[PDB]
Amino acid sequence: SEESQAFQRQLTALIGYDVTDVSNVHDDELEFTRRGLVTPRMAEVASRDPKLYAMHPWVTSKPLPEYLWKKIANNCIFIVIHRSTTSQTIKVSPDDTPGAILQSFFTKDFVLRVCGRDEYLVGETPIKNFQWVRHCLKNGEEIHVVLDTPPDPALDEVRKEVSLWDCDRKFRVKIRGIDIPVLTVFVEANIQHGQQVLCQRRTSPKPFTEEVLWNVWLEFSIKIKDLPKGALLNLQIYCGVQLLYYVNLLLIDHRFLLRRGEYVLHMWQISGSFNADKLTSATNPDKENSMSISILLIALPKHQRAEMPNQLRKQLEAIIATDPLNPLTAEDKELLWHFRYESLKHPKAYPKLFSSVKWGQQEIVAKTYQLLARREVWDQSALDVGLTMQLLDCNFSDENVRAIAVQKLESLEDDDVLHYLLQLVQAVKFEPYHDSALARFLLKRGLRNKRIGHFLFWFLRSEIAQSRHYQQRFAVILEAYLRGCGTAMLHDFTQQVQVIEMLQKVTLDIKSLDVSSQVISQLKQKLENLQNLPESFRVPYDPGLKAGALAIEKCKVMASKKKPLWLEFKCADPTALSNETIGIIFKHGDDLRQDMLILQILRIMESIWETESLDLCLLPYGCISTGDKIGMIEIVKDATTIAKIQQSGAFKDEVLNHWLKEKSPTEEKFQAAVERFVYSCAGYCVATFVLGIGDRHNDNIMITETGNLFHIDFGHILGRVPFVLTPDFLFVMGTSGKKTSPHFQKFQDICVKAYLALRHHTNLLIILFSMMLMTGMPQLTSKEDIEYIRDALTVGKNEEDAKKYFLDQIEVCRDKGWTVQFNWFLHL
Amino acid sequence: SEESQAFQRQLTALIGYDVTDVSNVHDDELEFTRRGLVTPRMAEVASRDPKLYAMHPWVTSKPLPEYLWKKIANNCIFIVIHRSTTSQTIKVSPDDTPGAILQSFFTKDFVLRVCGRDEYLVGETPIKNFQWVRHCLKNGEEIHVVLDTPPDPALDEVRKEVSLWDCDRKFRVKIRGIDIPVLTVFVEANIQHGQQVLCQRRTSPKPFTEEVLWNVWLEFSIKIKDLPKGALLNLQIYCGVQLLYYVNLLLIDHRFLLRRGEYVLHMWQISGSFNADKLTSATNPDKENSMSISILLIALPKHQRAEMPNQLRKQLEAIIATDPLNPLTAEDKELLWHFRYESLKHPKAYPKLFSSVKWGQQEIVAKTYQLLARREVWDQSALDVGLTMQLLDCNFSDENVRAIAVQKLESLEDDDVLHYLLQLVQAVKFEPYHDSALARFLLKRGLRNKRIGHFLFWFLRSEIAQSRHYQQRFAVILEAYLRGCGTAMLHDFTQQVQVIEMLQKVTLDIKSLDVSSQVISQLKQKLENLQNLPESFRVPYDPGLKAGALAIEKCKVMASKKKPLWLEFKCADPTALSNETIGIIFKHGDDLRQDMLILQILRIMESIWETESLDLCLLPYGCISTGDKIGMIEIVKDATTIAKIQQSGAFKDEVLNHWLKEKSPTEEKFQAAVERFVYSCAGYCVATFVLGIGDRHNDNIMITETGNLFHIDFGHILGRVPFVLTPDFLFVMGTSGKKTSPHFQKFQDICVKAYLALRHHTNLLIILFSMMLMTGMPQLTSKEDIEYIRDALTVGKNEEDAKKYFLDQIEVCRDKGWTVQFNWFLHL
Ligand SMILES: COc1ncc(-c2ccc3nccc(-c4ccnnc4)c3c2)cc1NS(=O)(=O)c1ccc(F)cc1F
Ligand SMILES: COc1ncc(-c2ccc3nccc(-c4ccnnc4)c3c2)cc1NS(=O)(=O)c1ccc(F)cc1F
Repeated sequence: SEESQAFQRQLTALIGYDVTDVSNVHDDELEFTRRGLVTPRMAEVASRDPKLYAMHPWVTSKPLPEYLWKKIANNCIFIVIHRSTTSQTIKVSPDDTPGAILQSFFTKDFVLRVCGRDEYLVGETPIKNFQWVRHCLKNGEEIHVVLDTPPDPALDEVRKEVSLWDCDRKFRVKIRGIDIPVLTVFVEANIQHGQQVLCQRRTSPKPFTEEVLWNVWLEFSIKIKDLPKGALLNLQIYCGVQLLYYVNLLLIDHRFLLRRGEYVLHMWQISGSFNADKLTSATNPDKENSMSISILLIALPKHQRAEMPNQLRKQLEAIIATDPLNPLTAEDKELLWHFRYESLKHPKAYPKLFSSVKWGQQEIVAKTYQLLARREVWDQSALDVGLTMQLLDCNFSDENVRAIAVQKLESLEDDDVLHYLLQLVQAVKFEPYHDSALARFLLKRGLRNKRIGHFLFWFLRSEIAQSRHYQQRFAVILEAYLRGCGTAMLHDFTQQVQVIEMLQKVTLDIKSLDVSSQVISQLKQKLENLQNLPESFRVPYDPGLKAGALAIEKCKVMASKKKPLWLEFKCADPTALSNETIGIIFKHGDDLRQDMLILQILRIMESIWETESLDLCLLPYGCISTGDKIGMIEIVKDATTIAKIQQSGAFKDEVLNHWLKEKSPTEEKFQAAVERFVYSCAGYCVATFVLGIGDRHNDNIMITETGNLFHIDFGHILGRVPFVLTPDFLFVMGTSGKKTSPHFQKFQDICVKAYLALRHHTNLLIILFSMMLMTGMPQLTSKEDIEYIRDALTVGKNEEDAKKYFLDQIEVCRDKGWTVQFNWFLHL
Repeated sequence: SEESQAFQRQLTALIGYDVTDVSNVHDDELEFTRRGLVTPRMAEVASRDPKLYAMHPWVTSKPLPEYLWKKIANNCIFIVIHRSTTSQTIKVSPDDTPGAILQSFFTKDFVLRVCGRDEYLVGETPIKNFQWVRHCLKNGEEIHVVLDTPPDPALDEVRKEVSLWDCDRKFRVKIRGIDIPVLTVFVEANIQHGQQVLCQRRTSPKPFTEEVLWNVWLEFSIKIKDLPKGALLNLQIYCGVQLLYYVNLLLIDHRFLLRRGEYVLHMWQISGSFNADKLTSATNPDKENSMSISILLIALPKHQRAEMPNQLRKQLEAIIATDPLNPLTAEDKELLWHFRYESLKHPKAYPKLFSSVKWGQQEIVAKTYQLLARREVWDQSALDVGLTMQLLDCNFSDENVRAIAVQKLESLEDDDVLHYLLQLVQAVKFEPYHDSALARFLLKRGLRNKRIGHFLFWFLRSEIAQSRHYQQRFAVILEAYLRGCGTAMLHDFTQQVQVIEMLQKVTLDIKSLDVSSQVISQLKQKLENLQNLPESFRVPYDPGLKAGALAIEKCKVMASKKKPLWLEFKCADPTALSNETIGIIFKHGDDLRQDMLILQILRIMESIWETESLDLCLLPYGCISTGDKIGMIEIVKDATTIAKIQQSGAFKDEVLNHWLKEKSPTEEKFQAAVERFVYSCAGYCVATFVLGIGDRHNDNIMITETGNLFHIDFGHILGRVPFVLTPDFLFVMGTSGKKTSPHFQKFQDICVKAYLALRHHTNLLIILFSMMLMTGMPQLTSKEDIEYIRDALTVGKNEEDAKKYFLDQIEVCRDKGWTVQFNWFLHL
């Protein structure tokens, strides 16, 4: 067709990559996946509710936090409904539905929409179970909604559309040669399966030149029939010993066919590390410069007790109780496997049990499938996200194992998927094949809910624009989502990408030119030209918010070396309750993906703290990676850095407390800010400690006028003191040197409650941390790196040792005063 | 009948107890056993060869020892056949049969009989495989046989002849009271099974008087259906804590009936010890004085894999490799039981595996029987006597387990049964029931071979006359044997018992009267009266030898406090090659049973040494226990004590070497005596060390004129230096203080070869030692007692540490010289 052309081109433009381009594939897997994904797409689209999809209510089934209760006077919540010019304040009960609310208003068709936002309070859900309502309560804000007409669902219209088990020969592969357009070397051939090296063979070392031939058959010890679905041929080049290049080939393809024939693979260049890029089946796109290797190489079929000696059960339980990062000895595996049927009665033994499987033996793999067939304890088990995540990491290449993980994820409510979306999108990198159950799950949940969909779009598009290793795979999944999300979101994404693309250019043109008066007249000039750009666009980190017109006079070039744009937008929603502008930092030169991850962990940390009636007042500002080393960041209102305050490398102790009094008009407020400070401070001390990012210079720590403390720029320290608890912070709590005070004792108490809380989720955090390092920090992918968090969470320790451990830390910060901040200033 | 009367009375007179007397039984088990034993008796009698039974060839299938080879010149052995007055020396080949020999003699009906002995060289056996022939060779004696006529087999004529598994109630027993014709006390009720206490209940303590009543029901935790065949109700009385009396009752009888009703049991008096008397089901016969207990109390039915984790197989093998006296932890048992089918592939795991059985659970016991049903590795296994003995000790009460032990014993040749007869007879004490497979086995093997039979008679009769705990059981078995052994042996036993009974009296009458001239005229007088006594009788420790007339002039009263008779007899066989008299010590006042055991171990030690081409020249003189604290001992010819030599408490170093020169007429002989001394010395050092009986006073060590050293009186030290290696012994080897010599180096070498040899039979010796202490040393029955031999045999050590261990010992003896012998003299 012709309209399909100017539509596939639109898709490409949103995606940022051409899913038709076949200049870099050695098979048809990507294409097959495009087709395969049609069914799940159409299934979800066809069975989605029109009205609920249009309005996308943001709700939760969780209980209302205790601290959120202590803010409700006599089971009454006031809801101010605005019609056109007027407004009526109403008594509502937390337990009643919006439907009810409306009928109790007509006494003194339509649907309640949050004022100045694309957020609807609608559906058969208690007003208390709406996130927006919980947000207002938390901040002590007033709940304002307008009486508008339901969005026309027609705007969400979707456009019209020999057996392997018989070959007993040893596997072998011929290494022809290696070529590079521009020391001795050898090629190493590994047959891997989920980080496990099944078998390995090397070549003879040969003088390294622009072309090295071998023409040798490498015969492995593994029989062709013992090859597992998902096994990689891992080709690596060493020089003399150090790894220079690598590349991977799936030995069994997406149709269960053994791999056969001639291959010239373009390899990746290197910069025992656990980097997820090392696993990719994709070949390097840069054919011109890249090193390449030449190799020369039946379908896989499908599958269809004495009481334990007490001491063995003790040993088994001991093992199952260890942490995810706890290494299994061959003795442990032999035991887990020998007693596999007992192990299966424990959902928590699963990650370790399937790590005890000899995937290199077709008979063992078969018995394993027989295990998963007696899947009743697992299927009936209460969803455990940390446990489910462990089955989705780099240590599992089997699609049935990984599939029972995704199966458990289906019970997640939209609110929880949002909590784990980013890390789930990242976990797609550990999938052997492009079309996996995990991928389909992401796709289905994005199509079912606009909010998840919106972030799915930016998480994918973020990876596609800066990950050559995985962009092809991600681009296909993004396409499947764009073809089912609907006409209105398409138009919205189109608008958002256009705006960002325009703001990118300006950022680049301003950069190539400290902050002079000329560079300022050029920022203002370029902005004036652009504004003369969509009349409105959604904010990617806060999609309910629509930004509109620029406030050029408030725009500027910040004073860092990266010359970030500080932008200010008017809210395009007239029904907005304020004139406060939307503040967006636009930054080029950094890979903001790592920040997104840290911030997202912080959000997960807060929910853990909520399940324990705790609110450490963190501030995970919005941060979205939009392209190659560019992105945008939420400007937190009324905020100033701790360094700028002191600046008013000398440091004063009272200066901070002074600054709060100044900004608090009354005493009730100063005291409430001094509380906020104590909570937000403890929140960031505990958080940063766990994530090993506490030792920051105070230039990187900020504070709101209402006393809310919060760290910033988490990529900088990922690119001694356990955390920043400096005198000025302590002074606010009212303490000097060897002393104590009503707040300091409070602060000490919140920490230990925060700390011990997190430790109740050791495994979930260990897995999330491990995965964060393998998919976002190609630099921080060492064994000793990952195992930092085990120490920081005092694994194995009881709550007394742990408590006394953290307190010792808090002391280290005091005994060291300004010593570390002072060094941090010294410019050597 | 009437002839049966004067024949049952004869049996009683041989037995030394009336198997008809029912004045001491609470059931009919003994009687039932008398009847039960008829079949095995008649089976063996009916199927025994007349001629071979009459002549009882003493043969062996073992190879001729290497040292026995080096005594055969050019495959020729000379055999001097005597007819009447003449004699012909003949060339014979070691490999040819006696049948052959005869045909090679008529050239230059009948049967060859050793001169002056009831010993025949007959049958289809190589002349080399006759023990007599091996004896002559060993001693360098000349083989003299006479051509006599075959013994008439007619002389061997034999005279003409609710279910338990349904009762689910807890077992209980009522303790009425305790009575004694002549502090507080209580009764303790144990349900035991093979030294294992299944369940235990006590009474309330009550003031100890001549009659104490309780009238209380003791309810145990064990269900009636879980009671194992062979379980004992073990009633014990404690005073305040110390055990005073005990008695046992089989809870399930010989017909598989549960025990029911009223019992008054007469209990045994005491003198955590492992005494075999404590296990007896017999009641005390001394009704007049003995303490007794009153108690008040359905038939037992009959019965009809993932590879091991390497580490578990390692652990299992580790366990199975330990020694018999090595204690199993509950962890070990749980493992052996969990992996019972693997354990069954190892005959050596058997003792430990059946010690890992919960006999107190009818379901476990049942599975165990299912194990023994897959008895193929065991049944095909090469006979291991030590292993078979472990299944017959105090730790096994189950008749099926114990029965597979006796089954393995059937493959023993007569020569080997003789080696183990004594300890097998003792092991009958560990049998729960009177009619056991072990008992039948003994009976069958005694009836099949006259020599075994002869010793069977004296071993039984020894126990019957000094063991009230087991005499009833033993007396029944003896009766079964006497009714099938034949008319000639009956007459012989009759003769032997008469002689001994006469010699006993004289010993008693002489005792009640140092050595005066009057007591001498009274010994001679009493002997003169007796001789005016069978004209001939067999020597119980050497049955082939027939003693006849006394040599009164050589008779005397030895100079010990026990006033033993030193007797001298003429050999009643005219065809004897000498005029040397038979020398027999007749001793009253000692329990000679312990000696018999030690000596018998020494004999077992020599056979072990033979299987390793070694001959340490021990001298296990004959010693038979004939009655209550009486017995007889072989006088070793041309022998004098080491003390009497020195006496010629001062000690001289050369005196011993001097004594040898004196007695050796030539130099060739002195040198051959100095060799004999070095071997016999090392033999006794190693032996005594292992049995913890080395530290003897030299009054208890003797030497033959041909240099053969040998210890005596082994009951004395069972009633510091590791062994007697005194200067005088070392001088003979040619050494003084810090020195060495051709012999000393030799002696050191033989020891280590002797020692390491025995260690190859650690288990066999440990079991034999353990059993020797539990059936013969009521005094030496402690845990630390039994486990002495583990240390002396350096269990677990390799042959280097062991070798260097023994050498250190040999040194201890030198560094201490006469120090210990000197103290041994000091009369404090
Ligand atoms: C990705 O790294 C970042 N992470 C976070 C932020 C960030 C986020 C939210 C905010 N809300 C309010 C105010 C500010 C603000 C304004 C002016 N001065 N300071 C902070 C603010 C900054 C910026 C960056 N990048 S950055 O702007 O170059 C930069 C880097 C390091 C540094 F210490 C300072 C920086 F300004
Ligand atoms: C059961 O205890 C024994 N074990 C063994 C023998 C025994 C055995 C064989 C023999 N062959 C030849 C010569 C003698 C012999 C003659 C004279 N003097 N000494 C030994 C000899 C002794 C005796 C006893 N009992 S004993 O005769 O009372 C006795 C006890 C301790 C003691 F040192 C001395 C004793 F003479």
